Amino acid sequence: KVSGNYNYLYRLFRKSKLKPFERDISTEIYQAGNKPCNGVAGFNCYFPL
Amino acid sequence: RFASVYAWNRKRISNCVADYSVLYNFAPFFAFKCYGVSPTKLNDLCFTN
Ligand SMILES: *[C@@H]1O[C@H](CO)[C@@H](O)[C@H](O)[C@H]1NC(C)=O
Repeated sequence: KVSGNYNYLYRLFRKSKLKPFERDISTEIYQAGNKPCNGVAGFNCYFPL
Repeated sequence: RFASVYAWNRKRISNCVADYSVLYNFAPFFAFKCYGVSPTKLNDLCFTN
């Protein structure tokens, strides 16, 4: 797309390794750090996709 | 003595230990948009310069 093809996404954040032939469809928040993010998705909490 | 946008001073850093954790205690970091490289993994990926 000349403007942008925002139809593909890929994960950067995972808790651990991914064993072969399985999927991780998950719209969650990656809770890094000490702050208990409750869906705020603020600092140190980034959207994995 | 932070420089302006028009004239920036480039620092060639080729000998140190890039601990990107002390920067977390520098500011609340309102603007922390990062590119393809994952912010949570920077110590594992070594950079030429
Ligand atoms: C896989 O199972 C683990 C443990 O039950 C769970 O924490 C994780 O969210 C699951 N992931 C998916 C994609 O089902």
